[PDB]
Amino acid sequence: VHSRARCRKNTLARRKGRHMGIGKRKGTANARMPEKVTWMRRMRILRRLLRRYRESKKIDRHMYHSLYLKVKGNVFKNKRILMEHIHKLKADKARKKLLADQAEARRSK
Amino acid sequence: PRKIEEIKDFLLTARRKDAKSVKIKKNKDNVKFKVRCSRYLYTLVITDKEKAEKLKQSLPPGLAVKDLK
Amino acid sequence: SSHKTFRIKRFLAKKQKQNRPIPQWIRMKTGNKIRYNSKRRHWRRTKLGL
Amino acid sequence: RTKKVGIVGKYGTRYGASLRKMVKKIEISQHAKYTCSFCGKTKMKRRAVGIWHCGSCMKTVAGGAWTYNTTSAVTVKSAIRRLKELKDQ
RNA sequence: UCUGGUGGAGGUCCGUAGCGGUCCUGACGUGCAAAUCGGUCGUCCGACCUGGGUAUAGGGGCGAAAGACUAAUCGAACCA
RNA sequence: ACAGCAGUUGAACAUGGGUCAGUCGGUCCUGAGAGAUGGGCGAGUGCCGUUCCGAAGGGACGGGCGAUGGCCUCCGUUGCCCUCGGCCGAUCGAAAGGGAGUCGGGUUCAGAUCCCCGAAUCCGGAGUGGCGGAGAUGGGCGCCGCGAGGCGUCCAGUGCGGUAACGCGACCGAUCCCGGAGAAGCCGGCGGGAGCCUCGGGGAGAGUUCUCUUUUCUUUGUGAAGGGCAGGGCGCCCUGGAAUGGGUUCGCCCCGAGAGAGGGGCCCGUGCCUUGGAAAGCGUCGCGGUUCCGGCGGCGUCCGGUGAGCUCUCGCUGGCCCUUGAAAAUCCGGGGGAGAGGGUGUAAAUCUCGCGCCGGGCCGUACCCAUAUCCGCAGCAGGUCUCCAAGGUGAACAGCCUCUGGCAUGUUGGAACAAUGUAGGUAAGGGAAGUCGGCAAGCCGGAUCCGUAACUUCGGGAUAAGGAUUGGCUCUAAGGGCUGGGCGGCCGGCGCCUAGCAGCCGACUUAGAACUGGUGCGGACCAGGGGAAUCCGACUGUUUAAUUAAAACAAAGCAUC
Ligand SMILES: [Zn+2]
Repeated sequence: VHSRARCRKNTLARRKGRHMGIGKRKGTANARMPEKVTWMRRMRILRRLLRRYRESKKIDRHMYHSLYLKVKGNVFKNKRILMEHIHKLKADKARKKLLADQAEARRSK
Repeated sequence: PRKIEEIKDFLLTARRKDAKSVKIKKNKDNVKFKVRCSRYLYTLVITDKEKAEKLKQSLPPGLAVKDLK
Repeated sequence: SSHKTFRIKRFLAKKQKQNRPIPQWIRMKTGNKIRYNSKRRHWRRTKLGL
Repeated sequence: RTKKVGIVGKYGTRYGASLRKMVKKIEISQHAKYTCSFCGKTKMKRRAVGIWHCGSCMKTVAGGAWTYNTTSAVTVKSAIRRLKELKDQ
């Protein structure tokens, strides 16, 4: 017999965060988790989200292209931050039409 | 091995002078009629038992028949 | 090696067949002087001319 | 990233400063992509010494060792045109 | 011009396999061994390591050069 | 007898036995090179030479002119004459280069992709056509036939479809010509597929049960060759005309020489299903005969999830090079159109389509492949080219422990534990006072967070130097994927997902905090002491195999002839 019961018990604790402190790390942060894979995974998430927003007409081509290059320029840390920024832009664009319609109404009055 | 999907084609293959034997196998879901020729073993898969018994009666005479029981 | 030529195999066949002990009745022949095969060859001790 | 070493930062300290400076100019020109005079696209790379290829129109041109056009080539081409025109007219 | 990313260059660094062989002037020194053993060491993408096949033969060859190597033989091998 | 003790043992000795191929190699091709003839040289055995000082073809579409044999109206075989024709030269050279075609199951004391069973496949031959299918069987003028459908005459027919990319089962054709494949470096980064590992369940068997554990361990297939479908790729096509430039990758990169969007086409398909196929194999539970029956029988061989995981492989796309990373046999495609076929038969020449018939000779094949089958005088701590490569820890093919498999401690054992030694440790207080000399040993060592000087060729020096943390346990926060949006549908205004909401699924980390231990925690393993200077060589590299690795040699650069 070569049971895996002991290693399975330790893996369960390790998934909770145990045996993974400063005294249990031998490789560098990059050896443990490469910065390139973290970046490449991040781009695939954020580019996929931008593509879905364009397809569902939440943002247009011109908002897609500016946001694409800002994603490449390391502006947004995660999906949640990028979602909030899009919402701020949508509010700003709506407001610019709100005061535009107000100004047109005032001038035509 | 070749799979034949028509009964008419199977009878033509069985009546070839090249054909050597017909092996009938019964499975849980289908019955397979296998004719051994020079180059290929031709298999016909039939999922209806009523048509299966008909094929046994219409098999050409003289050709060896073996039941894989 | 396993890969060998026909000429080499026939050469090894002959050395194999001549590596036998002297027959027992030879000692009984009139005027015999041979007591054992002095040309016996062991594979590990002595190597072939090939 | 660097102050002055540019492309010859791959050599570190391993050769003289002047030798790295001289090869800096040549290595920029030998790895640059030029505009193709035949198709207009900026895809004229270097295959080997003296061989320049365009990856769009698939044209191969004999050029310089590190630059696409040598100054000696331009002068000779202009001189041959003058000599040909004098012969004709 | 500055900043943060991306990128992955290099006869680049640490260091495995491999290649080599510093020091202990350690072991052994009628040895395991007519040159080996241990720890420690150099290098480890390059002028890198390596099998087979080929070419160069003795006043000749080959030599990033030590008169080095050329079948335990080299300031001209071995055989008669 | 030998295997340095023994030996009931052996790679010893003796007696027998053992290597099975069209599809695994050799055999064939050329490579670096080797090597005849012609020629030249040479007293001479001979040597140089490999296209160079040669009349270097012995073959063939086809046509003609004659003999001959036949299933002899006719065709075929054999000589002679025209036509074509560069060998850009014989020949040898690789059991790792190129090179058509075989793989499952069983079987031995020892063979096996080679024997048996089964299922395939390549090449060659078939003349006297092996059978089908294709070519290839239409149209016009009339007449008869109620009309269909037949009679006569005339004219076609070396296939067909798609705008295209190309497709379909064939789809004539010589000398000659063009092209392709064979046929190409190294490094990096991504993606697809498989194998392995992993996780959650369901079976069958086994282990533990002092207490717990619904547990822990094992096992849980579908070869080649066909057919279909995923999936991957594409500088392939059609519509169309883009700036408020857009598309898009981890990186790039792409576009009026035609982007995005839509619709097609091709290649590969080692993946899945299917024929092969469950009849076989494996697991487990039973029943027989007898040494073996591939005995017989029942049940099973199931459903999922993950991933920068490792390995192999297929792709795409880049970097480097004063380095550009074989040749030839062999096979194929195209251009051209010299020719052949038949006059309307149910026909011809022709066919790279489907099936059918026959054959594949010669040589190798056992075993070791190394702390005992090889070389070193030997069962010699030396040397000797490769392939596959599980779990845990951890950056790791590191070291340490384990499973599959293997072994018996390396040519002996028993007892004791003296000196000296070889190898491994420890040491109070000093801390190099030893010694030629810190030789030897010791200190440091991982990772995270801070902080880093002189000098400098501005690249570095740099892990400079210096400091802090590191265990266990319990939590917290952040970092993603899929589906959906007003019995079964839907003709519909009647709905509005819009600070992204609901449900479901999922792995790996990072940061912060509390608690806690005799402050112990990179707890073993792995694992840089550092600084200030002088001399030499610039650096990397090389060297006296067996006493000198260095400042010696080389090197880029400079200069000279
Ligand atoms: Zn161009």
